[PDB]
Amino acid sequence: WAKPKKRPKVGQGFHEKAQKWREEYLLDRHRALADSLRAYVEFSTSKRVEPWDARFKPFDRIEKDGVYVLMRYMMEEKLQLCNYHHRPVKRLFCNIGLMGPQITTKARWKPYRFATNPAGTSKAERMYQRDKTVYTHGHND
Amino acid sequence: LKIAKSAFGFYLARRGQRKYPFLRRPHIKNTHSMNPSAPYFWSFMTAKSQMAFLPEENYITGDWTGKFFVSKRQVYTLQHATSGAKVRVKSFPSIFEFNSPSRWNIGKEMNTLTKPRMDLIDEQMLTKKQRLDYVRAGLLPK
Amino acid sequence: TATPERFSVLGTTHPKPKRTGFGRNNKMRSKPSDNVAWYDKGPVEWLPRPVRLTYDHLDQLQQWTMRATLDGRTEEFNRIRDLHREWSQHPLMPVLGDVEPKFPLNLFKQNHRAKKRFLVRWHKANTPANWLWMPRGPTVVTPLHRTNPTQYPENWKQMVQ
Amino acid sequence: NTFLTSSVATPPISVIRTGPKWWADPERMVRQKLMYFTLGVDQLPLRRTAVIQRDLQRFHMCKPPPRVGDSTGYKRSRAAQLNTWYRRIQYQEYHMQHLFTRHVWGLLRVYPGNTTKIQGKADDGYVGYDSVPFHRYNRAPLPFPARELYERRK
Amino acid sequence: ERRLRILAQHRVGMGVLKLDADKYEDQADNVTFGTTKLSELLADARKAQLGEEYWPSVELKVRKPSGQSKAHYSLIDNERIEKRSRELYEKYRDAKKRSLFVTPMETWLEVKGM
Amino acid sequence: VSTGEFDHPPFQFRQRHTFNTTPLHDANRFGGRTAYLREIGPVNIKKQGRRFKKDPRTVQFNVDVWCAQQTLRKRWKQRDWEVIEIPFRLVPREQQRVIPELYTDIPQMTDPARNDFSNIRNKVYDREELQGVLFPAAGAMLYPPLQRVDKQAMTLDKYL
Amino acid sequence: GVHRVGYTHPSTLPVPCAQRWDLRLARARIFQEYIEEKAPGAWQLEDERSMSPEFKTFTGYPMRDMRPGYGQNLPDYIMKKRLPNNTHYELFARRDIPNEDNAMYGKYLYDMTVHGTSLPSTYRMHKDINKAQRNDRKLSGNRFKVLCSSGAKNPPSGWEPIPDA
Amino acid sequence: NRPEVAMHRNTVGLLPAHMWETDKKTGKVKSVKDSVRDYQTKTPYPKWVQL
Amino acid sequence: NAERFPHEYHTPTSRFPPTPSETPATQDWMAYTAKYLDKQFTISAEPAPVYNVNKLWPMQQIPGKVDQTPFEEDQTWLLHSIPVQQLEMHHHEKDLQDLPFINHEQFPRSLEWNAP
RNA sequence: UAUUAUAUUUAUUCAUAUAAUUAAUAGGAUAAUAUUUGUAGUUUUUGAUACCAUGAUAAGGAUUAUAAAUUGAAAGUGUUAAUAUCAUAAUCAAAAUUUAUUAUUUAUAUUAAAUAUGUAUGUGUAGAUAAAAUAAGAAAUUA
Ligand SMILES: [Mg+2]
Ligand SMILES: [Mg+2]
Repeated sequence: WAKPKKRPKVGQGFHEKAQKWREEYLLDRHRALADSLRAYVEFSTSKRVEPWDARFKPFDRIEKDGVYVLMRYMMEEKLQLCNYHHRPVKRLFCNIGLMGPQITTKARWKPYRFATNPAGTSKAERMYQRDKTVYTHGHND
Repeated sequence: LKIAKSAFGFYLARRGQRKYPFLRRPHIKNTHSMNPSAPYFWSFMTAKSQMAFLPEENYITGDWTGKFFVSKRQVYTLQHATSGAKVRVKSFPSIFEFNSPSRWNIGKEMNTLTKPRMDLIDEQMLTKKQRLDYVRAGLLPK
Repeated sequence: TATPERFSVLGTTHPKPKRTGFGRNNKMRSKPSDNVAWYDKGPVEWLPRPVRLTYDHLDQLQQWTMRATLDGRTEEFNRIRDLHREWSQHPLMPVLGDVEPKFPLNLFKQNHRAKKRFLVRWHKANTPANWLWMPRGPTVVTPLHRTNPTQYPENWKQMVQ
Repeated sequence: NTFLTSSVATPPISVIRTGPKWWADPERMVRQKLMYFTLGVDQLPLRRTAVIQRDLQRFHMCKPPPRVGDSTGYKRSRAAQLNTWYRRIQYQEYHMQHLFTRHVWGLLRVYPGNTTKIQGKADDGYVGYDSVPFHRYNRAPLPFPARELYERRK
Repeated sequence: ERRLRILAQHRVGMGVLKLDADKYEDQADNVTFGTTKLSELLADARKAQLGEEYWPSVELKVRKPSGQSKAHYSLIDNERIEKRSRELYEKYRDAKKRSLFVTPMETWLEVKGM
Repeated sequence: VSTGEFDHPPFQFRQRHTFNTTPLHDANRFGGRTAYLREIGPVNIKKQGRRFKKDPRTVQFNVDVWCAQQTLRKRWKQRDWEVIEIPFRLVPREQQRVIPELYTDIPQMTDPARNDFSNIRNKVYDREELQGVLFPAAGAMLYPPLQRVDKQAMTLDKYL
Repeated sequence: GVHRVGYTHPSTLPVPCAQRWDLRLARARIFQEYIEEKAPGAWQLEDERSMSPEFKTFTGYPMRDMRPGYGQNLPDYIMKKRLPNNTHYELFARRDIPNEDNAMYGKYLYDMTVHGTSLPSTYRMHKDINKAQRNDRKLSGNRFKVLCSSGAKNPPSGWEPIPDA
Repeated sequence: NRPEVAMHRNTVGLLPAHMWETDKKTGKVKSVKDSVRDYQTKTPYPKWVQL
Repeated sequence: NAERFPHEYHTPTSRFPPTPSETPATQDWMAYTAKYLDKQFTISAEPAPVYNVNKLWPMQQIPGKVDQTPFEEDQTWLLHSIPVQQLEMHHHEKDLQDLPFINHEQFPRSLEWNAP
């Protein structure tokens, strides 16, 4: 326990600098916000890779049978309306009921960050190639 | 404390890096209060319900002479932009003014429009030792 | 409002440096490490990665084994029998004077990494293909086991007189 | 297999040193035995292991027998020889378990944890959905979605 | 009594009705209050003497229909369904000259397009 | 007497995927719910995290809600029945009594004098025996009557 | 299932009988009870920890309700909540104070009844005695600090301070 | 909509694109127009408020 | 436009899990079958006991209110919009004794003390 | 020399304080009578303060061992009692990182009530360091 040294005085013309810096940090933040809203909505609106992990069942099965039949003829329209976002996709599968208890229990789904890739994604590197200038919390393309 | 930045520098001990129970730290220092989120824009560091009324602090409650700064939990309202009146807030070193009015501010609290910890640093509020330690962390050039 | 052409004080400040390295204190290089597997030695990578055999797998195994028995597929049983015969032979009692090396004292302090780093690097170098204390080969006589396919029960019709 | 992520490999001897806690935990050893038995193969090394370890456990609170000093050091060397024998009897087992488990997983259309060999199927370590975008040890780029070891029908 | 028990729920135990009167700062006022609630609760329970309409219902756990009953679910409308399934077989035989896979939605299932 | 895990593991040095050990918020715990609790990556302490996700009391509370859901769910899958509210007259002789509310008296035996001792609470009635009572309007019985097994009949198990 | 909750009025039954919901409204009038209209039917969750004899923590009553979001903020919480009046907070407010005896009686009162006079605090007495001791040897390391300065600056007509050496 | 429930129901019609300035190549927002000067509204306060 | 954004306007009387809007034939397999699958099906609904059937039980609900029953399927719980506890947690009685570690006690009565 | 074993296992990116006046007593219904309802005499002192101003409790394993038995110590770590003779600096919210002395959540599902953290994917990878023989499971190189 030593007596606390006194803090030096503030600065000369640092009040102006702090005002200006915060001022235009805010002005910048307006466009950063505008842009990230644009990005967020563009992502919600655009298609995604299929959410289910095909390495497990009932998904591994050849695309001409089983769950894929159930999807092509009964669920297709809906699955496309929600753009294969993993949350509504999993919910639709619960509500189709012809799988029923399996969706959470036997079936496996891709992890969050992989399931969020844009449809067409070929290489894994894509997760890291999305824009970092934008504040969407990984909800941006 | 080592350096006294206020009176309390004399009264308080740091106790090293000490753990406090969850969400009670004696001093409320909201470093995160401006922390950009597009999707969470209306739920983060704002009212939990959009049907809540604006706080006390958006209203003139009593007979006033006038104020120096308005509180930082005051929420920015279309009139803040339009009326063209002084809107000040107490930040450090002194005060932050909203000078350049934008509708993009509207509906958020000024907590959220004022960056608490600036990327800007005064070299003149720093000891030569402290300046050294800020060069080590790769903040100040030298 | 109206995003300005220039920012006076905004980009003015000193840029934070990129980190040069990873892991503890951001000082670790990217290089090959002890944890790295070798896929060129035997059926198991070495050192072997953790593996969890589950009752689930045991049931799937049972059903596979059954379905295989009923389709009269004897081949995978034979590969499995072979594998087992090769690697399950009884290891030979070591000669006196033969022991695994310990890590020399008075080299590093007892809490130091070097200790583990030695152990790993030793066991990494002795792969099961280097275990000479277990007798595998064509040369090996195997009293406990059947030699080939022709001696197992699904061949029984040829065993008949 | 549910546990898919990249992992840290421990040297065989430290795994064995866990004794009753893991390596010889009864529960675990029994389902190893189940795997072997179901494949129609004697579990001799498991039984050797179980014998050694059973007895380890029984006397685990006793003090070791009193040592008389010898210039020969025959006693010390015989204790050592016995000890490394047992160590090797158990290495063999540990190997068997990793071996057969990988093989059986190959038959069950199971995908192993990241960076793991399955002899007929994935020669270099199998990987999909790692935290790191390349295969860790090849230093080659990983495809999206996760690579498939098995043909599609189930 | 049944009505008394259902009205005062956890306030009965071991066949003793027990009201804890906490409302006022002084014990006197709490015996006033407590006594009042008691007579008000008796007044309402006593309605069971006005006729059956006030006798509280019994709650039975009634099973779903049994396996034996459920078996008939597969014979419901048996005639109509066989007679119909022959026509559907014609529809199927015909549809299967055109396309490789015939969905129930080409046969008896209705799905509204727009 | 369940073997399942009801307690969230205590925070410690980082666990890694090993023989004998898995990460704390690994996808295999609590049926993959741990997603809700997870901060992925090499988290930079100073700048990043979500505090509640490392807090013992908060985390454990969440886990406890999840366990409660599991139990509730299984108790409801366990029901084959509905509660119907039937007027006192029409109900079977065993319910013509007074039936104390739950946790009010001693767990109660249905009919000690007739040698049935079981919770009246958990006694379930067949929809077919209550038919006349529950669907009086219908005329002809909607459910066909249960067929019962003669326990005096000579059948395969009596060795004839 | 998602269903409409339903109620059969006793006049419509082929035996009149008192419907459990009706009874519930009776019970709500008697002990005046807030009926939460938005209470989700799906959310019945007992608190396993305290309500099952299987856990060492078993109190027999639902200690907490298991609702994640629930907060001191909500009107529902406010309506069933214990006010701080006459709780331990009040007890602290009154009995825990710097000189505990000032809780039992006015110091001046006590002093004047017991001793003939008001007595200074021990600390004050210390500074007093010390001044007397050290005024006896050195003089003029001192200062003159009062509450009200006029009495020294214009002293009364008399008052000729004795010269000192 | 926040991401938890209805995120996929967001429309491009929500974006106030006329408010900002975009770069053709990137598809990104470069600048924001000023909001306040030209801003007309018949409702500074809600319609039912007469002061 | 508030009903268009389901997760945005949560009054502080509102409770999870949200209830889905009702659907006409859904209450049992016979009704459903009659309305959607096979439309000449003679039995329009499975026999309805003339007395009241309480579907949530023991819980009493307001009659005429569209409601949900505790979910049997694990997935139904997991994929619904039920939130996790995030801030500090509150109890209407226990808040007066601050935290578990500050356990405020007005009087030192035996914890087993019994009100007469 | 007898009264009996360190060479095992697991770890290491560690940050948080602010907007000046400490000096005294005073009782009420169901009491045998008090307007004491409404009790009114400025002004001679000086230390715990932002400041020199003694005392006192921490942490820190190294040889009194097994039986009916504890693996935490006195040698002193801000706040405490005789040295005074620059100054009101104290939280009742919503706040400004440089400080040796700190175990964070690492890939199926991820922001609902007090407002609550945007950042560092990089071959489990330098140097150097941390902890443990106690309801657990470790066994042989004293002064
Ligand atoms: Mg001291
Ligand atoms: Mg003060």
